[PDB]
Order: sequence, then C-alpha cells, then structure tokens
Amino acid sequence: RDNIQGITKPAIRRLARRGGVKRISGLIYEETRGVLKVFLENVIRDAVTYTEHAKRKTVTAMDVVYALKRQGRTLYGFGG
Amino acid sequence: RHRKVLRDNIQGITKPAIRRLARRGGVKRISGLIYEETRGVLKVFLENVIRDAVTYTEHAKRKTVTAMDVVYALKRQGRTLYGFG
Amino acid sequence: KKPHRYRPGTVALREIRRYQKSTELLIRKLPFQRLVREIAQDFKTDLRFQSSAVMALQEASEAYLVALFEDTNLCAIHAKRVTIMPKDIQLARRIRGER
Amino acid sequence: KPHRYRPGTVALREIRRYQKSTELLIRKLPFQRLVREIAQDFKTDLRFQSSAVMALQEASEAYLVALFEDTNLCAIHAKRVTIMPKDIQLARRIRGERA
Amino acid sequence: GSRKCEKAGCTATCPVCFASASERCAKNGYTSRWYHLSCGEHFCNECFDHYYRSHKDGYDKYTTWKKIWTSNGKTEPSPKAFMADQQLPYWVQCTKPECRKWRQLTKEIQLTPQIAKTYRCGMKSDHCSLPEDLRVLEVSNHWWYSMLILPPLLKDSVAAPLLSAYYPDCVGMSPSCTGMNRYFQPFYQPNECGKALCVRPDVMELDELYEFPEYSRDPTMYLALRNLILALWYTNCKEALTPQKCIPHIIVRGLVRIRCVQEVERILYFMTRKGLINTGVLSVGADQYLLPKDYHNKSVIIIGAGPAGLAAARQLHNFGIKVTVLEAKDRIGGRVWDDKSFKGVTVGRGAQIVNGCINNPVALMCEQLGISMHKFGERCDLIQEGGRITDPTIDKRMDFHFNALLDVVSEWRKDKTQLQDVPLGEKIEEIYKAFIKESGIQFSELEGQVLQFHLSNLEYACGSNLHQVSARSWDHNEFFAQFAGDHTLLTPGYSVIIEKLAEGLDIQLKSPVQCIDYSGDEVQVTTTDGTGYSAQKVLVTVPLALLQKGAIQFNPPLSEKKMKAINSLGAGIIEKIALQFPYRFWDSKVQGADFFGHVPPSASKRGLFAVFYDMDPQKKHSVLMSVIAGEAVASVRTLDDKQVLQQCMATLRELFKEQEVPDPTKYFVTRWSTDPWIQMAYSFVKTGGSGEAYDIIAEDIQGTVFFAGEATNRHFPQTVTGAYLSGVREASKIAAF
Amino acid sequence: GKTRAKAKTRSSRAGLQFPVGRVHRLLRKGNYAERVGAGAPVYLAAVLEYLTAEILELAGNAARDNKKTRIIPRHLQLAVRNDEELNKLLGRVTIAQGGVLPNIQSVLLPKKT
Amino acid sequence: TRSSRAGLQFPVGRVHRLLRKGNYAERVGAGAPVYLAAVLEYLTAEILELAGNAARDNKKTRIIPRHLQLAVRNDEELNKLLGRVTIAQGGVLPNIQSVLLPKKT
Amino acid sequence: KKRRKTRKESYAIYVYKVLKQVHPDTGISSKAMSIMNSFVNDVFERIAGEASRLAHYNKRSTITSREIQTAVRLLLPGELAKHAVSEGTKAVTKYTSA
Amino acid sequence: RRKTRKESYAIYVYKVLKQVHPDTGISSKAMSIMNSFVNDVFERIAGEASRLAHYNKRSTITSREIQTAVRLLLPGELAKHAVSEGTKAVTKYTSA
Amino acid sequence: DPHFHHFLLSQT
Amino acid sequence: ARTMQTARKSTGGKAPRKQLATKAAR
DNA sequence: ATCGGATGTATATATCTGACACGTGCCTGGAGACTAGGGAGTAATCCCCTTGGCGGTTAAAACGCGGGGGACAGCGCGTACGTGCGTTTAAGCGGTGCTAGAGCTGTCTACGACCAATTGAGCGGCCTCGGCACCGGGATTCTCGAT
DNA sequence: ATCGAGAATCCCGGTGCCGAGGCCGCTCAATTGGTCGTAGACAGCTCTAGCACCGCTTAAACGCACGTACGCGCTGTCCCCCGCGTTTTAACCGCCAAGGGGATTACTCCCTAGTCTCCAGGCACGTGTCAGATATATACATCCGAT
Ligand SMILES: Cc1cc2nc3c(=O)[nH]c(=O)nc-3n(C[C@H](O)[C@H](O)[C@H](O)COP(=O)(O)OP(=O)(O)OC[C@H]3O[C@@H](n4cnc5c(N)ncnc54)[C@H](O)[C@@H]3O)c2cc1C
Ligand SMILES: [Zn+2]
Ligand SMILES: [Zn+2]
Ligand SMILES: [Zn+2]
Repeated sequence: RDNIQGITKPAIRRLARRGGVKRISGLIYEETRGVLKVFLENVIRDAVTYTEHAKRKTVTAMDVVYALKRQGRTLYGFGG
Repeated sequence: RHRKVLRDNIQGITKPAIRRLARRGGVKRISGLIYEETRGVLKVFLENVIRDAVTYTEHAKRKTVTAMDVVYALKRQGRTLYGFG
Repeated sequence: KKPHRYRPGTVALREIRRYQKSTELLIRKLPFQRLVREIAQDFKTDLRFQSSAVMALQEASEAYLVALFEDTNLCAIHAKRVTIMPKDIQLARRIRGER
Repeated sequence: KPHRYRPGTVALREIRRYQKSTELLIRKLPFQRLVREIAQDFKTDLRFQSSAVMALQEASEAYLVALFEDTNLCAIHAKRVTIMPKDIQLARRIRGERA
Repeated sequence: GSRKCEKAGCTATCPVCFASASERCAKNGYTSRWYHLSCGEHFCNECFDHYYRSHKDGYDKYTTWKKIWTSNGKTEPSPKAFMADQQLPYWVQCTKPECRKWRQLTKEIQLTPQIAKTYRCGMKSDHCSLPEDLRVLEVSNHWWYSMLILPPLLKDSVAAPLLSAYYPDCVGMSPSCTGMNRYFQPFYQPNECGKALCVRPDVMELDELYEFPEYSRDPTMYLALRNLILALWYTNCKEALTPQKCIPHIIVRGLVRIRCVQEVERILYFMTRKGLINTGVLSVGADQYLLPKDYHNKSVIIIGAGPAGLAAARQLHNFGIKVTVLEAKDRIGGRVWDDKSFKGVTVGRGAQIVNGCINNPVALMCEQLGISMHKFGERCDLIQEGGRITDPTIDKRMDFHFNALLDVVSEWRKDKTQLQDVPLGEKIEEIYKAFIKESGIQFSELEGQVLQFHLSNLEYACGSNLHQVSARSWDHNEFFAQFAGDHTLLTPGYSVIIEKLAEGLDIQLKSPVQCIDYSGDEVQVTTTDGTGYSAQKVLVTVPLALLQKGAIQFNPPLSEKKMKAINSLGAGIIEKIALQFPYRFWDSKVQGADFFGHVPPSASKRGLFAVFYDMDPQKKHSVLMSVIAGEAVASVRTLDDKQVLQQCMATLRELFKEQEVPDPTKYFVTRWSTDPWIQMAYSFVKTGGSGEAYDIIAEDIQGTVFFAGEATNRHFPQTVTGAYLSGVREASKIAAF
Repeated sequence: GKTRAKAKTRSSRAGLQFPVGRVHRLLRKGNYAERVGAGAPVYLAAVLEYLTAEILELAGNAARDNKKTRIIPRHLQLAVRNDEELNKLLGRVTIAQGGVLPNIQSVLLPKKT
Repeated sequence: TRSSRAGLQFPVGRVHRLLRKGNYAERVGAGAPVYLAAVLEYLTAEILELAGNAARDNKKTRIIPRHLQLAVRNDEELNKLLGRVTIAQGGVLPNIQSVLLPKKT
Repeated sequence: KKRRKTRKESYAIYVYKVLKQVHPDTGISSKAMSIMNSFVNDVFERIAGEASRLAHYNKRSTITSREIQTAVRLLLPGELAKHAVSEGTKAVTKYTSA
Repeated sequence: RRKTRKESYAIYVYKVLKQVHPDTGISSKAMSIMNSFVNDVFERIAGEASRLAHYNKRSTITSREIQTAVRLLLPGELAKHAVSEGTKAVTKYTSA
Repeated sequence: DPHFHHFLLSQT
Repeated sequence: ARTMQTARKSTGGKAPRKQLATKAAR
C-alpha cells in the first residue's frame, strides 16, 4: 500500500544531505515524490519497451542500463 | 582608408547588438558589465564550434570551410541546426 | 544540565560531512522495490525483475535526485536564501528542460 | 512639450518587435571578421563559404538568445527584473556550461 | 478487533459505524480500530481503508475530494476531514412545535434549507413519539465540543459570495462547495485599507472574545455563524433576523450541526445588542422584542430627541426595555430640521449630507426606507467676483500649495504635546510666510485669494475660525478607520429617518431637563417647570454647548476630568441660507455641477458663502443653498435675515456678473447659534485639546448616567451618523446591565 | 521470356507517397545491419509520412492563421513549438530563420489598473 | 601477440574484431586497431594512475569505485570526457557552498 | 556552361506531395523546403541508429518491422507513437495484401 | 555440461594497473566499472569514426580517422598525448 | 491595530 | 474635522495608509 | 572575549573471513600466409566561386545628457522546521519451497544478397507569372501626461 | 478619480519582380525475376534464479514539543542604466579582377576483405590467503555554553 509514500521524509532528507542542502521547506517532499515518480515512469517505460522486444517476461539490468544510456544518463557498473 | 581602424577586435557585437539579441530573448533591463561577459561567452562558444569545424575541414585536406562542416560540428555538440544540409 | 542541544545547523553541516563522505545506498530496498513494481504494472502486467536492475534504478534515482538538489541549492543560494523551496525545484527543472 | 514614454514602453514594445521579427541581427562583416580571427588560431590562411558564416551566425544567436531566456528566468527568480553577470554565471553553471 | 474507541475520554460505550461504505463494514461489531469524529460518531477501520487505501473502491472518491480541497483550502485533507465533510449523515430538527426532536437523515439524503425549514419527523404511526436518539442530548455538554476532532465547516453559506478572496476553511466554510446594496461591505477584503464598520471574517473582534472566551483557541465555529448572520442581515435588512430564519441556512453534516444551531441564538442576541444587525429604522412591537425577557426589567430616561437620543431609544425599545424620551423643544430632530415648503424639493436647515455611504448606518436606513440618495460629482469650479472661472493651472498650483502646508503642519506636530499646541490657522500662516521668505516665489493676489478659499473650507469643516482649532488634533478622528465611498445629498432629508426612528416611542416634547439626581436608588429627573421623572438609568445626549453652559444640574456634579474634556472641545458653528428662484439662472455657467465655489475678495470675508449647492439633482427646480462659516458667522449675528439675504444676492450678482440674476421668491437664514437648546452646529477640537476628550465625555458614570451625541463619538464626530452610532453604543451598554 | 509482368513499383503497392526504394537503399547503405528485412522501409516510410503530414498540417493551420498563402520557416518555428510532443521530439534542434515564439514573463507585463 | 608487434598491452585482434563486427564501415584498414588500442591504453593508464595516488591517499591497496569517482572528478579533462556519466557506488566530491560555512568570532 | 553537372537527391517533391494532400491549395517557400528536408534526414538517422543498436542488443543481424516499431515507440512521444504505429501496421498489412 | 562465457577487459586493465602502480590492487566493482568505461569510450570513438567516414564518401576506417575522431572527443592535453602515443604505436608497429 | 477595528465591537 | 468636507476635500497632512495583510487570503 | 564538559571523531590492535590474486585446463578466436577486386591515392584540368579592392550612401553605432526606478541594506515580525526524546513498526535477515522462464542446443525452413536486363522517374535546365514586399495613404488604438 | 496630442500600429491599393511553381529532356536507380546459404522462428528441456512465505531483532521511521532563525515585506537611498537628440562612421551595396582551390574524370595500384588451418591466451573454474570491516579500547579537535 502507498508505494510512492514509501519514499520516507528522512530518505529525501538524506539525499538532500548528500546533495549539500542545509534546510528543507514544507512541501518539498510532495514534489520530490512527484519528480522521482516522473523519472521512474520514463525510465521504466523505456525499459519495458526494451524488454517486450526480446519477448521476455523478465526485465534484466542490461535493459535498464541501456535505457539510461539512451536518455543521456549513462551508468556504469552493471555491464555495457 | 579614412579612420576605420581595429578599435575593437572581438567587440563587433556592439552594445546595441547584444541589446537586440537580449530583447529577442525577452529581457527588459541590462546591467553594465553584461556586454564584456557576453563577448566572452560568445567567444568561448565560437572557439569550441570552429575548433571542431576546422578539424572537419582538415580531415578532407581542404582549405575551405563549408556549410556542411559547421552543421555537422554543431550536430555533434548537440545543437543541431537545420536549413543548410 | 539539560541544554546540551546544538544549533539548527551543526547536525546539518556535520550531517553533510557524513552523507557527502559515505557512499552507500540509502532508500530502503523493499519500499523502493515495491515502488518500481507498482510503477511498472501500468505499462504491462505480471512482471519479473532481476535484483541488480532494482539496484540500477536505485542508482538513477539517487543520481537524478541528488544532482537536482545540487542545482536547486545553487538556485536558492542565488536568491540569498539558505533554504530550498519548491519553486527552486521548478526553476532547475525548467532550466534543464524538463517540461 | 517633449515627454519620453517611460523606462519600459520602449522596452516592452521593442520586445514585441524583436520577438516578432525573424532576421539575423549582428552585422555581417564584423561577425565575419570575428570568425576569421578566431579561425586563424587553429590553422593559418583559411577560407569560408558565405552560407557557413551565416550558419555560425545563426547558431551563435540562437545559443545567446536561449542563454538570455534562461538568465532572465534566473534573475526573475531573485525578484529582480535586471540581468546581472552572476545570473549569467548561474545559468551557465546550472545548465552545465560552466566547465 | 475491539469495541473500544481510540479517543481518550470518549463516553461511547458502543461505537457503531456511520459510514457503511465498505462491503466489509464492521457495523456494531468488532474492528481493528474505531475512528472517532465525536462522542456519538465513529467509523470502522474497514471503511477507513475503503477510502484511504489505493486498492479500495472508495479511493477515487477520496482522491478527487482531496484535489478540490487543495485548489480551494488551507487545511490538510485527512480521512476524518473527508468523513465530516462528505459522508457524515445530516441531522435536522422536527418543526412540530410540541415535538422539536432532532432526527438523523438517511445517508443518501442531502439536507437543504427548504428541507430544514419545514421538516417533521418521518418526512421521507406517530413518528414524533419515537424517542430521540440519546446522542442528541450529549451535544449540549460543554465537553462534547472539546472531544470534537475537527471544527464545523458550513456549506453554501450566504456569506460565501462575499468572501471569495479567503480560503473557505479559514472563515468557517467548506473548500468543497460552490444584487446587494453596493454600500453593504461588512467584511474587510484581504489587503484593504481601513474602512468604518468592517469586520475581519477570519478574526474575532475584541468585544467578541470578551463575550465568547471559549472560542479564543478555535474561533472557526463562531466566525462561520457570525459571518452567516451578517450576510443574512444585509441580504434582507427590512425584517428582524431570528434564529428560525438562520437555522435553515446552517448546513453542515453530523451532530455538530445541533451544536451550531444551539450557538446561533447566543451570537444573534449579542449581534443585536451591539447594534450590528436588527437595527436602523427596523421597528418591532409587543411580542416581537429583539432580546430575551431577561433584558426587559429595567428603565431608562433619554434626554434629547436628536439622532443620538432617538437611536438609543429605538434600540432600547426594540430590545423590550422601558424608555421615555424628554425633549426640550416643541419638535424632535435636533440639528436635523428640514424645510419641506420649497417647491418640489426638501431643504435641510441643518444636516443633509451623508459623508461616506459604505457601511454607513444612514445608507442602511435609506435601503430600509426605499430611499435614493444623490451622489455628488467632483467638479467644483472656483468662481471669482465677478464672473471669472479660475484658471485650471492656478487652481492646481494653489491646491498643491495649500495641501503642502498641511503636510508640514502634520510634520511639526509629531513631537508636540497638548501643552505646546498652537492654532491650526496660526501655524499655516507662519509656515506660509516662512516659505515665501525661504523661496523668493511670490503669489498673485488671486493666488492668495484661492488659498483663502481652501482655508475657508477648513473652517466650514470644523465649524470654527482656524485660529481656534488645534493644529495637533484638528483631524484626530482619522487615526481611526473612516467611512469610505460616496458622499451624497440626502434629497428627501434626514427628517424621514428621524420620523421613522421616533415613530411610536414615548416622547415628551417641551420638557427641558434642568436637574438630574443620581445619588439615590434611582435617577430623579426634573424639568424646568418642576415636573418629575424617575428611572433606573439616564442617558444624556444634549449638545456640547449645553454641557458647556451647564444648563443641567448634576448631583453629584460631573467630575473635574469630564469638565476639562467638555471644555477642551469647541462648540463649532455654521449657518445656512436657502434661496428659491423663478428659474435656474446658473445652468449656462455651472453646467450641471452639484456645487460651485466662491473665491474670497479678502481673508476676513472668506467664510461668507464659500460654496453654493444646487439643491435639485434632477436639474428641474431652482433652489440654491450656501453656508456661513468662520469669521463671517460673527459678522452676521447682528444682521437680520433680510440683510443676510441682501449680501448673498449681492454675492451671486458678483459671481454671475456678466449676466442677470432674478430675485429670490422664498428663502431662509438659520440661527442655530442662538437656538437656546442647541447653540451650535458640530464639535471640533480646540487648541490644547485631544481626541481622547470624546472618549472621556462618552464615559458612563457608575453605570447609571450615560452620554451620547456627536461630541461623544471620537471615531465619528460631528455627523448624524456619528450621533446615531453613539446612541447605538449606549443602548448596548445599557442593555448589558 | 519477359521481365514486364505489370509494373506496380513499390510505393503504390503499399498505398503511400514515399520512396520505398530510396529509403530502402539508405537503410542498406549506412551499415546498420548486415541484413535488412522485407518490409522495413514500408513501415518506416509510413512513420515519416505521418510526421511530415503533422508538421506541414500545423504549419498550414498557422499559415492561414497568420494570413499568408505560403509556408515560410517562421511558421515551422511556431508550428512545431506549439504542440507539446513535436516540441519534445525537436527540443534540441534549432531551425534557422525561426526566431522565438512570443513568450513574456508575468513580472514584465505592466502593473497597471 | 600483435601487441608485441607494436609494443603495447591491449588486444589488437579482439578490438579489430569489434571494429569489424559492429557495422561501422564496410571495411577496416590495417593500422586502425593499433591506434585505438594505443589511445585507450593512454586513457586507462592515467585514470588508473589518479586512482592510484588517490587510492594511496585512503591508505588502501584495493581501488574501490569511490577512488574512480573522485579520481575522475578531480581532473578537469577526465571530468569533461565523463560529465554525463554516473558511476555506481561513487557518491560526490566534498563540495560545500561557502555561504553554508558557519562563520563567527 | 556546356558540361555534365552531378546527379543529386532530396525529398522535396515528396514533401510537396504531402502538402498537396493536407492543404491542397497552399504554397511553401524554398528554405522551408530545405528545413523539412533536413528534418526528414535527422529523424531518419535517429530511428535508423535506434534500429542499429536496438538490433545489436538482441544478437540479431537483421532490421525488420518489429524493430522499427520498437524504435518508434522509443523516440516518438506517446500520442505521436500510437498513430505512427497505426499507420505503420496499416502500411505493412496494406502492402502485404497485394 | 558447463556454460558459455563472455570476454572483458579485466586482465588488460589489470596489466596497465601493473604498469603504473604495480604493488597496489583493484576491487571487482571498480573492475567492472573500468570495463564498461572502456566499452563506452570504444563506442564513442568507433561511432565518431562512423559519422566521420560517412561524410567524405569513404567506406574505410584507417588510423587517420581515429586520429581525427580522438582530436574531436578528448579535450586538449590528453588529446595531445593520446594522439602522440597513437603515432608512437603506428610508427612503432610498422618500423618492426 | 486600533485603526481597523469595528467601532461597535471594540467598546470592551 | 476633515471628514466633514464634501466639495473640494483637503488631502494634505494625512498619516501613512495601513493595509490589512491577513493569512486567510487565497 | 577564555574554560571546561562533552562529545563526536581520529588512532593502535586483534580477528575472522572472505574477495581477490592466482594456479590448472581447455578451445577457439587470434593470427599467418596467401589471393583479388576495388577503394582510393595521385595528376591534371575546368571553372567558379571565394577573396580583394574601390567608390558612393547612409542606417547604425557612438556619445552626451537628463532622470527615475530598481538594486539592496536594514529591520521587524511571524512560522516552520531542525533537534531530541519516547513509541512503534515494519525493514532487514535468514532460512525454506516452488516453479516460470532465461538460456541452451538442436530442427527445419522461409528469406535477403548477386546478378542482370529493363525503364520511367526524379532531377537539372529553362521559362513565367502572382504573392509578398513595399511604399503610400489613411483611420485605429494605446500611451502618457493632463484633469 | 477620468479625458485629449500624438505617435506607433494596423487597414487597403497599385507595382514589380523575382522567386515559387511548373514543363521538357533525360541518365540510372528502382524494379522484377529468379537463386541460396543462413538467420532465425520454433520446440523442447533444464535448472536456476526469481518469487513466495514465516518468524525474530531492531534500526529506522514516526510523532510530540519548542524555539529561534530564516523568509519576507516595508523604507529609504543612491546610480546605473534607459531614453532621446546629434555627430560620424563605418557597414551595406554594385561592380570590377584575379586566381586558388573545390569538384571532376581519369589512372594506376597497393591493400584489406576472404579461406583454411594452427595453437596458446584468456577465460571458466577450484583455492586460500592478507585487506578490510568490526569491535574495542583510547586520547585529540572543536562545539557550546557560561563566564
Ligand atoms: C447647519 C448644520 C449643518 C450640518 N451639516 C451636517 C451634514 O451635512 N451632515 C451631517 O452629518 N451632519 C451635519 N450637521 C451635524 C448633525 O446635524 C449633528 O451632528 C447631529 O444632529 C447631532 O446629533 P445629536 O443627537 O447629538 O444632537 P442634536 O441633534 O443636537 O440634538 C440634541 C437634542 O437634545 C435636545 N436638548 C438639548 N437640551 C436639552 C434639555 N435640556 N432637555 C431636553 N432636551 C434637550 C435638543 O433640543 C435636541 O433635540 C449639521 C448641523 C447643522 C446645525
Ligand atoms: Zn464501516
Ligand atoms: Zn469515540
Ligand atoms: Zn416530531
């Protein structure tokens, strides 16, 4: 239940702490779940498109490293 | 020659010309030191673009830069520009 | 005797030294995994994931959010503010071209 | 009875014109001499087709124009209506221009 | 599951679910958790999940509502809020007189004002005989509200359309919701400059917190009911607003509606007593009294039947309080006195202008009477003797300088105390001379004469030569929010309002009070002919001048403090002349303007007919009115009416030099100065004086002797409105006892 | 002994107006795959015909709606930049003699009454 | 070992396969995989060198991806080659904006 | 003056034909025609390259219409993907029926 | 039955690490990151060789195209030493 | 702020 | 008082204008 | 502006444990030695299209001079969120079970290059006029300084 | 508060002219029609790795109080930049000259695909350490009052 809300307010605090953000306002967390939601919607949509084309029921990691490469967000450490 | 000296090497982009580009961009009021920095930014952009374009002109061993040269070198920098090829 | 406490910002700045200093993955793996599956159910149903792919989407989540707080933080500092606000998030997203 | 409209009527009306028009602004021979001058550094004694000079003119105006779009959003996000050079530095840094 | 409630201290020994939304609803049985809305209202964990959980059927309905509640409100959309706003059954009270039982409506029924207005038990055996749900009584326990989770939010409030600028839930209305007299603007709008008789929709006033302390923590319910009440009053100001009329317009789900209905009566009576509603010329008779029998036992003598005395008398009478009015003259009205003998027009010998109609009691009373006022235009040409209209540039130049002089006065006074006060006139003069000295600029004789006009206009306003009026305090009242909007000519005259206020009251004419004795158990009042009156309380509304003259013997005597305040104010004076003509000789030159100015030939003569008023806004009849102010009031005291008329006609023939002027065929000249029971026009602050004087004079003595009148209203001195409001003020004070 | 047998070309065969042979040659001669299938440039010519029809359609609507009878590249500028999705396909592409679609920020508009 | 025919330590034949079997040209010349192998050995060499010194600064012996993170992001040119590339388990350089530094007396 | 030139290609008569289909009585200028020409080339190498590496991932060596369907469902944003796939299947089947 | 395989660069990356700081090891995540790094640069340079050969009406990738494409990708100083090592390996190759 | 208060509701 | 003026109102000498800034405002 | 709890953080020392550097075996892809058609270096020419100069006009740029409004420092006042402590609570762990589907390997087959003759189709040269500029005159609208 | 110079902007009308559109030859790339090895759909196994489930500990998440400091609106004060007349001045334009270099066509020829076999390089696969996390106890570095 409430998969999105599962991104905790301390987790968004922690990512802001790694980013070098001192103080966090009120409605930051709603928009943060929204932005993360949009980004994962695009990446998952393109990964599913990469996975239906091989006609395979299982999404692998090379699928999504390819999908991150194509959106100009290349990520090493999983092959390819 | 009647005057017409260098006076301004890379300052051709007169102050009203940078005003005209900014007002195409939708900019109301322009501060004072904007113009020198604007010449600097334009200089950096052209240095990269024709540094990359002159290499395309050198690889064909040709001494004349063409339009396909700079459209290709603009494409490679992710700034693709139609209307020339 | 009862004060001890700290300023609002010592725990913040020391916390920036720690969480900039360390590297590990820090959104919890089962809520994140359920989140990726529930977003994944919309485009197609009855899915299966490798685990390292969920790690990979976790890396894209931390990279994209963390970099968005880099640029959002420079946005709000450029307003002579030390506290980010949602219009700054909206600004850096428009500047990167995310609309 | 001489009386100028105001600081802003020439501005906003002239924004309506120079947004509304289409042609290329900065003049042909100083820009052409500029491209040849920067061109002399990487190689001596070059030659240009004229349309390629128009091409560098077009991409150069479009990159500067987009830079003023974004630095305008920057300075408006400071509750200012005037471009200042640190805003230019911000958008070059936020976008990623700042090497 | 359990049978117990989450809330600590809840007396619900058997929670049942009101929602029954989930096919899995627990009803009266076991559930993992009972969610509490009030002591009598709960919903089970299943129905909670039905809306709260994404995989449940009621989630859509809850997310949509959650969105509207976001584009519309400032409170967090919780499931409990959704429940109280969307699912809680309505309750309505049976209207059968001998029943009056409260009934729960079935969950699909949407309560409306029409349903509430006529509802009886059973409206879809003796349905009225079925016992009332035991939960209803509970609502009238003070702790009941304390265990309400969220405050009531009204639906479709009559106040709503007047408050579209506020977050509905900040003024007691629900975010999920949605031809008045233009002068009715009871609620402050966000970011508004002050204006008279406005209330904040979102904040309780000081007197309100005083009367209803239990709302200081959360004023939500009060504000909603108060705002509704005002909206209803202004929607129809021609009838007494009663609880019966309000109740149908209170729409909110849940048992809380019962608590709202129970509170409306308390707030209604407070609003009535204070004079916010059920006021003006509204008349109410035996068995229609506006306040409970609890206020009725008491008695009052009101001295003076002008706007102040009649306001208080009208209020007290309508309240059900025993009132007798003693008036010195052979007529009521005081400084309201209209001449109805002029052809097709009513001309005030006294007051006739309304200064700022927005929220003005006078505007309300015109509404109640179906009277139309004429709004003055702005134009007022400055015409010279003889003929010349003043050049627009000269006009603007001297207006600017005149007001610049006032600016520096206001700057000079900032650090001066009453002990350092100097006359406004003297101060202006000095500043003027010292300016011509400083800057070599020199004004023409005409420019100087135009300045004199403006000075004259100040003297008219204060009812005094400027060398008598305080530089520090002349405009003291503007510290407080003033009446905004149109200035109008009350064309039918103030007398219509006066008549209406007095109609049916116990008023004794030709009964000048001479003695007031409040040393015994009740006040003994004796007239000049020895006639005795007595009552528990007495209100004096006699003019400032009469207090200054000491025409009434007080025992015990007024305090030294009061006497100092009384003497620190000036009994200001102006006189009026009205002239009737055979035809409208001024139309060519004046061109429809409501008035025209008269440039003074000299400083000494400046207050001699400075402004002429066209007394027919329909431009059909030919009556002019003018005023005598400042020094000129003195110059006229030994002249008979004919002589004053001669000087006015001489003035007009000068102002209209290049044309002929017909003889007047009828006229009057007022002598307020020498009317024994009045002796003035309106108060002002004399040099050395403070606005606080108005408050001090206003102060009751031992809750036994009360004071009203224009000279007791610090916010709104001088005016019929101000006098009227001082009477309403005192009626409230007297009725509280 | 004949190579005639009704000449039905390729474009028509599919009911389009794009060169299947020229696009097909361009798929084989850019080293994209060692083998190129049967009906691939049929599909791809269909996609490009749809896209061409969309952009020229919106430049036609804007072409009447700014009172000309001829598409100029300015109409391609504000033709493309007004649909959301065509802009998202072309968001990194400058088109020459395009200019800027008229955008004015809210703080620049005058603070009148 | 055509690496030994050229004096390098990269697979000329495997890279040569990968140039021929990616459909780049129709045909690939002789000297080219020698060239590309030399370039990649250069880039590999200094990136592992900066991970070498910046690995010794953590007093370790095994380079972990943190050392590749700041080893890339410290030099300008390696950062500009890799400015769009996320490294998994990398983190960030300790950048702190100067207005956040708590000042006082 | 009198010498062989150099055969050349384009798309311009095809763009003119689709202009005849959409708004049949409406002109087009020359630089706009070169804009559309470079547009068709730009999209053409976009989905051609997406077909290249999208066919390279699955250890294939052949570009068929399923690959172009996937690659159009990667570059075309949403509503623009769907009608492109409907016209694409209509042209594959409408081709295949002969 | 055993199982297939799939090449890497890990032995070669290990060898250059032995050239530079020889008594200092490497961890496995960093090894796979270096692996996908050199695949990334390999596809950038081979791709630029494709786009550069696809302009001059030529269908052959010799070393000179790799010289130009390296002089377009790598910025400045490491382009100089990269191309200089490339001439060292072409000339050091063919002089043998 | 005394300025704005409603006259009939500030008589304490 | 100044408030008695209808025709040709004086304007000078007025204290600064106060403006209600409530939070209940949308 | 100094001093001390204190307190989070840097500094040896063991310790298990396991991830990596390494030794054994294998098999297939690197390579080595030929051939062959063709891609491309290399010459020479055609001409054209870039560069250069020079005079005549002048739109634009430069520059001086009001002046006001926009940046910005101070400053007071609200509120919201960082800090820290008691409560919970479900995430991690860690084992256990089940089988769906990735992956392998083999089967059989419909399909893309190879040539190779056949041809109209798009393209360049070359007309030709109508739509956009484009002055040129003229009523509308909006702004800005007045009431 | 609301109303006129007046200046910029929009609405028709002849002109012109030239760039958009169309027409006539015409080389060559599409087209059609067969083959052919082969890439790939297709079947089936396998086993392994993903999914499911259950109990325990607990770090982490949640939630209440609280206070101060961060946001933000008002105030003043300066100046830098906007606006507009005046000079100048160099850009724009037409045309005239010269040739250096792009495009072309041909010529010759070295060179890199293509084949077949040969073998060791790397790569799968056990293996056992020495590098690091993890306590674990221990003395500094700087924070935060309180002086
Ligand atoms: C010429 C003139 C022009 C004015 N213009 C305006 C105007 O344009 N607009 C406006 O709003 N106002 C105007 N005013 C002022 C306005 O009329 C007064 O402010 C208002 O009438 C005062 O109200 P009042 O009730 O306090 O007193 P009053 O009207 O003065 O009445 C007091 C009553 O007390 C009575 N009284 C006195 N002594 C005794 C006694 N001993 N025993 C019994 N009764 C006694 C008097 O007879 C009188 O009836 C004007 C007044 C005048 C005279
Ligand atoms: Zn229920
Ligand atoms: Zn309860
Ligand atoms: Zn009943």
